[PDB]
Amino acid sequence: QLVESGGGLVQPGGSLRLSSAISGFSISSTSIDWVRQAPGKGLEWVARISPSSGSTSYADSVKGRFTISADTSKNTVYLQMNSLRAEDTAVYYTGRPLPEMGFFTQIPAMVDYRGQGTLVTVSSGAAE
Amino acid sequence: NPEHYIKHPLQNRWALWFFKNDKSKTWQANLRLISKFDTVEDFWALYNHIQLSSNLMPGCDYSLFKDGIEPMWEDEKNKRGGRWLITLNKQQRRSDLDRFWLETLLCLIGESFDDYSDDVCGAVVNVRAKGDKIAIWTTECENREAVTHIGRVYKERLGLPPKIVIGYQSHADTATKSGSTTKNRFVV
Repeated sequence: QLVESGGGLVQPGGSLRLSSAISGFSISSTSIDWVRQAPGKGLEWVARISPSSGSTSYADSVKGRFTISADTSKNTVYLQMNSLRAEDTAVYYTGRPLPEMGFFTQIPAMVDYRGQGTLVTVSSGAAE
Repeated sequence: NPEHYIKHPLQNRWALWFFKNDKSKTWQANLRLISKFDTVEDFWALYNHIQLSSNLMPGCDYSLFKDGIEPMWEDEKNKRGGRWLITLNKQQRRSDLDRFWLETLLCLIGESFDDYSDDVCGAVVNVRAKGDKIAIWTTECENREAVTHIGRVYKERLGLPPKIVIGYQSHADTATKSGSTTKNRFVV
């Protein structure tokens, strides 16, 4: 099981921290991706962490603004989300990626175990 | 005659890559260019120096890509493209994996697909516990004529009978829509 939380409505420039509490496998063992889907848009890889060594990579769209991190004591990965914009509006979920030759990054559909996700909405509107 | 001392140049220059899926590490650290070659002689020196696919540890891949095409689906020459999948069970690790991979290497460097050899970007062998795969990568899923010709000739070169069906799967579909559950655009 992967269960994510921390979402909801944020004003542009605001800040959020998502959490994914993971059970079924250790996270020091494998690698964990944040993935997101804006409505109408397709899956987008956000960020990857290998907790065992703490190496991270980010999609270009989020570099400098978002920070992926983990706690093997809690078996949970986080995504600090600073300087949020309207375009960050998406369902954000975690997955274990299955990278292979030719399929390293931007492989958001290439995941076995999958979270349900948490909706993040970035808007300065006053309507639904 | 110069045939005595001249190397025999290949139509294309090729890059041989290796990848070990160490989930603890970064993919750039896990990926290695072994070398590039543009002759028959340089191909055999390289092939004879490396492990057979059947002797690799599970989670290991080889790739051969045309020089200038990155072993990445996002590459300009791959991202509108896809691959013919050959799926091998553990029994075929023993009997087919090595001979099928070498057939694939020589179909690429020998340009065995006639006019449509220009659609070929490279090939990949995956050594996994749950089963091994060989794939030929082509540049464009829409080139139905080139893709099905490459498929037919590959099948003939491998000596697969007509009852045995193989599929071609879009890279974008694989990475972006449906991972393991992605469906065939073509079959042969």
